[PDB]
Formats: sequence, structure tokens, C-alpha cells
Amino acid sequence: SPYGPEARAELSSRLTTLRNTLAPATNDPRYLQACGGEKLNRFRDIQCRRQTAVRADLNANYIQVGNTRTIACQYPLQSQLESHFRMLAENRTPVLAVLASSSEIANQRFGMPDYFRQSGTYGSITVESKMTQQVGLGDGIMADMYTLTIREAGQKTISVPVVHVGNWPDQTAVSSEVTKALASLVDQTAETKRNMYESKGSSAVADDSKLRPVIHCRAGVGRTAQLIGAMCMNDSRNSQLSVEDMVSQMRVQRNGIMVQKDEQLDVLIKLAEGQGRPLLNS
Ligand code: VO4
Repeated sequence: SPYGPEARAELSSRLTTLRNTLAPATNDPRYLQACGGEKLNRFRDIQCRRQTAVRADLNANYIQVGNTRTIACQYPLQSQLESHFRMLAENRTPVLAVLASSSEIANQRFGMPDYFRQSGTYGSITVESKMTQQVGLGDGIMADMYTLTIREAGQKTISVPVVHVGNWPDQTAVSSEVTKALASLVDQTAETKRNMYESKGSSAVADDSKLRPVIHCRAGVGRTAQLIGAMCMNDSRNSQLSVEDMVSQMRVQRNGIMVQKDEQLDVLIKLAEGQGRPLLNS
């Protein structure tokens, strides 16, 4: 079987060789380095590929797999918040999907600010949050939805819709069913906001560095990548993209940890198998 153990075995030696090869070296020129003392990375070993970096002071990357464009990033640190909101607005973010649980956010030791469920002022910017709906995606997983209104004097006000999956534990894989259900909710939400921009004649709709969904969990490599992988798979234009290319592209464009657990990989393999999609190149 193309999805047999032998094949999944081949898939692993490949991705594994790639993970070892991309592990950051001290002052690695392939990765963005923090400066002036301020901390850049949340996890010293989960770094940000310099070439595809969105901003110099955020750990966050522009990702494209096949034809799917997104921005995967780390849960911002308290200090990175003003820039993080700038990246949101100028990207004219169609949808912010946050995959970090409320209990991780609630744990004050983890240093994960509640930037999206509460109003605030971050430097020049002013944010306002408004909860809208709650969608059940299956297996007891819920997604709460907000709208963030970002304002900064002299800039045009931007609204961003957020889909927060509040109960997906770090280091785990939600099921293929919950997974595709979430990929859909994210696309639909993005497609509705993009259309609002389109019906308005914004230039951002023409620019391919803008209007990309932003997605992050805590580290931005596991839960964030399981979702990126599924969004790629429901884009019809991504036909014949193997699981090997998909994963290789996420790793070369952010870091080697992309698709952190082997079970998150497994869900990606199940969705593929169900599409008759290929695992291995050649
Ligand atoms: O915060 V996450 O990258 O799933 O492990």
C-alpha cells in the first residue's frame, strides 16, 4: 500500500534527516537572531527562518505550500505585542486562528498574554475584542469566535476575525474529522472577510504578501502545522502535492520542528490517504 508501514517508514527517515539538518546552530545564518537584549524566541530552540520572516522583531514566517499562502507564528511575547498587532492589520488579516488552549493562556507561568479576548492599549495601538460565536467542531472540541478592532492614530481601522480553538492540548493531534471541520471553518471565515475587502476595492487583495490567514498555537509548529497541512489539502489547486513536499516546505520555510509530533503527522497522512494523495516524492 502506498500508505503502508514501509512507506510511512520511508516518509519518516526523510523528514527526520531534514529535521536534524535544520536544527539551529549557534548564530545560524539561516535564522533570525534576536537583538539588543530583547528576547525574540519563546523557545530558544524553535527559531524563525530568516528568508521568510514577516518582521525582524517577531518570530513568524510567510508560508506557501503549493498555492496556499498563510503566516505561521509563535504565541507572541508581551514585548512583541505592538508589532504583532501591526503585522495583523497591515496584512489585513482575513482570519486569525489561535490554537493555544485557554488553560495554557491562563497559566501565568507560560507568559502567554490574553491579547484577543480582552480590550487593551499597546503602545500607539488600541485593541477592542468582541465575542461573536461558538462552533462545535466535533469530539467535544470548541471554537470561540471574536472580532478584534485594531486602531492606531492616523492609520485606517482594521477588524480581524479570530477563530480560537480553546481545548486542543499541546503536543496532541485532534482527529481527522475535527481537523477537516476546522480547516473549513478557517477557509470560510477567511473567504468571507477577503470578499468584504474585494467588494471594497482594496489593493491588498492583489498583493500576495497580504490577506493571508495567521495561525499560531504556543510554539507555532505543531498544532499550527497540522492545521496548515489541512488547509493545503482542501485547496483544489494543490493537487498531487505529496505529504513529503508539504512537510518539507513548512520545515524549510519556518524551522525543522514543523509537524512536531508523529501523531500530528499521522492525521496529515490520514487526510491524504482519504484523498488518494501521495505520501512520497517520485
Ligand atoms: O504550540 V504548538 O506548536 O502545537 O506545539
